[PDB]
Amino acid sequence: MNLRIPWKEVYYLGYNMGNYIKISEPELLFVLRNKPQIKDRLKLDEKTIIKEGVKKYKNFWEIYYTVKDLILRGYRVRFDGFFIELYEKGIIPGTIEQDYLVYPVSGEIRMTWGELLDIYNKAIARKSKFMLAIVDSEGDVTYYEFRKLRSN
Amino acid sequence: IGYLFGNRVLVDELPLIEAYYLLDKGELEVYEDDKEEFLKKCLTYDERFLIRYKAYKELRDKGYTLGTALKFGADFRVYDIGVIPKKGKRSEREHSKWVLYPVSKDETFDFYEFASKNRVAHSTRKKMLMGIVSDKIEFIEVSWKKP
Repeated sequence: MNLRIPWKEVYYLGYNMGNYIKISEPELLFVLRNKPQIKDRLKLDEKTIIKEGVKKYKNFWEIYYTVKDLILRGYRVRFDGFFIELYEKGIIPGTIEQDYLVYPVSGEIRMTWGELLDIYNKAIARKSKFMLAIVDSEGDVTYYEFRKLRSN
Repeated sequence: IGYLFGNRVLVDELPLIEAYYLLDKGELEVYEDDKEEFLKKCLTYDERFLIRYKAYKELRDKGYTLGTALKFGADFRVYDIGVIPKKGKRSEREHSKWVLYPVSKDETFDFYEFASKNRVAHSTRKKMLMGIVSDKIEFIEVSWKKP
């Protein structure tokens, strides 16, 4: 979605396009829930954004919960459509490279090991560190960093 | 120099995976009464033998030393290159340094399984080591960030 609002007022989520902010539904859910003033200001509905979000991403609640966990821990993040870009404490997204690319999943998701490696290789091709985020049914998150083993 | 008896090979007893390594390397001959013969027997006992062996052979060739990690529910524990299983009163980190799960590239898993594998690694103060096997073998070290 495209919101004509100062970037700082949406927790620096999404992308600053200059004249507006391009922000995803799971990121917007967080700002609507924690800055309710935005609802009337920008005329957006919580339930509507969930509806659009769950048909766009599969995956939606896990992005939401991971975005929420990381902002509430004092980090700055943005969803790039596949990964959550995670930036170190203090800095604003896009200023430098992100510290991590994080992929959010639920426990029930069934995957091939080769498919997990593909996802990890996708972050490596972006020349970035990778972190898996597993989000439980209460919306709590646990994080796992991946490295290739080689001395050599 | 070896004798096959059930799921052990007696030499001077060895698990089938360690006996296969030496037969494949050339410093061991086996015999039932008196190789595709021994492999067929190994796979009769363990369906994941080839998966486990490919990972095992890879690391042991590269200078790593492996021991069982069954008491924790993992396939292998893995000491880094330049080793030295024994050390003194320890204490180069004690069963040290990776818990290894040999796994097929086409095998499926859910993230309950993934979280479980990391939790047991964490419980031993080690580093979960995932070794995907196919034509090639890739080793992925997973660390529990906090976050």
